[PDB]
Amino acid sequence: IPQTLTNTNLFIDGVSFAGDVPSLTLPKLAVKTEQYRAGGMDAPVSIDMGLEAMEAKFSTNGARREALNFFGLADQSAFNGVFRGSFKGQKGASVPVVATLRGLLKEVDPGDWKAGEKAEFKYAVAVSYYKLEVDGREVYEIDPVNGVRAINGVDQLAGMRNDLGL
Amino acid sequence: IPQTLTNTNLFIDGVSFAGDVPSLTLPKLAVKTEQYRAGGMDAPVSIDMGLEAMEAKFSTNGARREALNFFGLADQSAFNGVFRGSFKGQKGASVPVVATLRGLLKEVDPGDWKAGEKAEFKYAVAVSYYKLEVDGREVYEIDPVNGVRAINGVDQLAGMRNDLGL
Amino acid sequence: IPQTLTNTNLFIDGVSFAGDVPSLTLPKLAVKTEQYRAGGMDAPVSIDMGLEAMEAKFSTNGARREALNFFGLADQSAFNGVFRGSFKGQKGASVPVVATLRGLLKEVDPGDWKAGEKAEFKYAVAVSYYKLEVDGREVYEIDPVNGVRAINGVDQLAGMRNDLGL
Amino acid sequence: SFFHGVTVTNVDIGARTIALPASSVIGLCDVFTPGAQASAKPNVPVLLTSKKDAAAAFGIGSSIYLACEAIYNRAQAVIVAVGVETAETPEAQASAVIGGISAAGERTGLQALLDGKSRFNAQPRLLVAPGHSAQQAVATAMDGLAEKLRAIAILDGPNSTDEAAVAYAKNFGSKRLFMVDPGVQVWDSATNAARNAPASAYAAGLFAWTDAEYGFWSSPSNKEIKGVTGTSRPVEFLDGDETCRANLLNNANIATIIRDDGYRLWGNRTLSSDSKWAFVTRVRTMDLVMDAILAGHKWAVDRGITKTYVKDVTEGLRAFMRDLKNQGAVINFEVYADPDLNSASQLAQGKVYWNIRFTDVPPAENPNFRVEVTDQWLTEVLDVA
Amino acid sequence: APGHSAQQAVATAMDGLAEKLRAIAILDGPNSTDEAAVAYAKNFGSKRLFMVDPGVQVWDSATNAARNAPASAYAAGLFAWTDAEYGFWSSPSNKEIKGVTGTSRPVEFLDGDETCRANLLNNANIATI
Repeated sequence: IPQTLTNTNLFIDGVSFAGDVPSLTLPKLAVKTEQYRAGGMDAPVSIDMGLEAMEAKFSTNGARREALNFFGLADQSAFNGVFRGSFKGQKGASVPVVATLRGLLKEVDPGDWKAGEKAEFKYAVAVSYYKLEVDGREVYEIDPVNGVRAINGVDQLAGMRNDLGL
Repeated sequence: IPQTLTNTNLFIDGVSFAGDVPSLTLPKLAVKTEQYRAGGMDAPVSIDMGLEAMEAKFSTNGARREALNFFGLADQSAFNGVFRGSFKGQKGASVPVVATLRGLLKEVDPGDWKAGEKAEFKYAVAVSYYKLEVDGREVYEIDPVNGVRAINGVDQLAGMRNDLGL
Repeated sequence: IPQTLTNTNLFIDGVSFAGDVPSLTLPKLAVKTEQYRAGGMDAPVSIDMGLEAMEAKFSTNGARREALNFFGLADQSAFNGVFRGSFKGQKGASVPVVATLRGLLKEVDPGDWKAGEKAEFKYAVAVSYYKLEVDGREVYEIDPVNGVRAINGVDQLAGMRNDLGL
Repeated sequence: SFFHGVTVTNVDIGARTIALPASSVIGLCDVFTPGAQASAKPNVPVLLTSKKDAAAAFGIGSSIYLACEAIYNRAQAVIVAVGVETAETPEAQASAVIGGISAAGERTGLQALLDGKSRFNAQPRLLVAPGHSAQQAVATAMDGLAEKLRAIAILDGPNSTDEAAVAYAKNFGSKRLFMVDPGVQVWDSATNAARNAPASAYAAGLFAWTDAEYGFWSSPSNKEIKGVTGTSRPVEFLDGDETCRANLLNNANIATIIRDDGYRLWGNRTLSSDSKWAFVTRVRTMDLVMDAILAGHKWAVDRGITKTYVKDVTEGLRAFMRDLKNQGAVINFEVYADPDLNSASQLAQGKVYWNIRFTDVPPAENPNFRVEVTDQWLTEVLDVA
Repeated sequence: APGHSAQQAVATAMDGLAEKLRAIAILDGPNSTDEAAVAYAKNFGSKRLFMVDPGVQVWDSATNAARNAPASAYAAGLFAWTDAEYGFWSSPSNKEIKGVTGTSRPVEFLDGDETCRANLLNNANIATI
């Protein structure tokens, strides 16, 4: 049932960037693993050790102001932004995929201005909070400063929250 | 007798992904070796030291839900999934190659959403259990947490199982 | 609202390089982060630890003198220069983006003279001071030897300036 | 009123009993008197998690409460109690405990225990009826129910003598039935004198604890019955076959309680005509293994049969089964989808079959210490050296 | 038709309508006992009719006490959810009735044929909870 991504749009603070954003990138949600090899067994197995540093990145190719004006902002996690993306599907009805991500803008990379090529600024928000929804349905909600890694409702850290006494 | 792979399909939990899965990848079954050079001989030789960390990876290019909803799931080795692949063969009769692999989903990488390119999510299950069959015949069965590396029936760890007293 | 960069010009000391400068590059403004993982939480978060070494680079492909004659100049931060760049915009009115950057010229790299190819010198000013403006409006002003990282007016180090007693 | 401070309240609270929390639930059926405090309509299966609930639900001086304490003292487990209002005659009492459909409203007596699941998810794995068990009638009811349940039914035979107990055990041979003869004798602090309990309560309690801190597949044979003191009849036990009272009762398929002041249980054997199901370990394993399978293959009992349905299930089985092997529960196994049965007809009618042949942990019993006092190592020492 | 369904009259009307519609008509038989439910089910045999016997018992927060519902409402609701997140062609057999607590009569269910109350009602063509 071919889905595929058709169109994409990017918000920062309500301000639509319907225009300059030729690339989005959601934070690669990865676990920490640590290949556990130990007594009684050959071949490791790997363990949930918590997630990796979620970093997301978009790249407007316009001097956009509304994006540049969050860089190094004293209040880390002030930059909010929402990465919407419509997946078409061969049978018409498009699936809205939307990923709000309150984080810290971190860095800004304007590449080689060449007087004949889309300048293309770049950005890389060090994501703090991150909720990825599909068809208006929570699939992920990863909150580090709180411990709320919750796959579609069920909170997989509800058991460690207690043992830590949070 | 040319074989080659024709078509491929991917299961996660019975749910067929007959649709979005332009790439599968079975876990590269590798041993640990350790090039043994020692007294009385020039040139190493290499020793069975146990296997390497089996990791498998598929990559649906649709916001598929049924796949995303296993990431970082508290219960490592809840993600099951079966990687089926039909090898044609010039003489018609296709050889079913199928590789069930109970493992931990580990990580999810949605690449560059570009508003004009198959978004292509990515996945990388840290495989725990893994049984690869050919023509409905067990070729591999690697189980680390148990020590059951069994090439088509015969269990090559049946001898170390005893010495460890498992 | 497509913007994109159209034309570019580069100043060093008032002397316009309206001619040889096929590439400019503003300093990639990046923070230092340090992925903070700590008690009570899985998944890091990242902290404003100050910026990275801002280095800017242009590359005239002419033996230009006015540029070469700043290399290794005893008085680091004597090289001034202004990197102007006009962003067109589909609706005509171009947005002037201009980035003055008092810094130290640092290094000069004349590539492979080939008797049939633009020689292309290269430069890489280790930027000390740096003020990036858009549409005649301060967006950045990063001054290390003073601590004046000021996103459009508001100075994000105004709070650490006091605690340090500067 | 709402006092705002820190109330120092002088009150007698006699020593936390302490008890490792267990999981295996217990279907308790005893007698009591529905008073003002004992809030529990006679034939209504209530759920209990602690002695406080037992008290509030049953007269502190009720047979129900006594059994509840006998269980808790060993392990903090989930109990499903049914207060059979005290009848008069032994016949009326036995009938009222066995129950039945009788009152069109609900299933009375022991049959109320079948409401345990769907009420509180507490499907009794261990059936117990304190005292009400000498009566062959109640025991037969316990057996039938126990079958319609797959639950080890713990009987207590005639407390008096051993000849009666043996004669009584010969009346059964039903796999599930597991008897405990010597009626425990515990020192009731209340009346300040040696009470006399029926033993079945303490056996079930320790059964639960054994399921937890050892495994549901480990026998309770040699485990210590917490609480209690002596029995109502000193049980002999020595070595060398003989007429050792213990050896006798554990050759009529009965468990006893041996060692100082009711130290521990004794007997993995169970009332069964069939030698294969001689060990409670065998029965309990064969039952609870499947409980774990079903509670896990819930998804498999509906759903449009696909091409991969057979495989989804045969692998899902190999997952739970394998895990059990890892944690000791079994020793190897073998699951597949019995071909000589799986057909188009059966599949159209929903049905489908699989085999799950496996081996269970043989409980080490009867270690035979053979010993010879020789004079071999004599010269090796003493002489000169 | 919640409650109004024990009455053989209303059920007959539901069946006729259900036919003139091609719609699964969800009945709730006599909540009391099982003998009545079975006897009641034997009165039908109409394809569309799909009965649910055990009257659900849900804790009404308003009065702060165990209410007593007719069950048909919860069955229909879950029927809809099953049509969506599973398919209109997937049975609601094993699906979880959201909300609610116990029933008005503990339903037994075990394995091995037997007189398992569930097996009984699901051999008189009735759905239980």
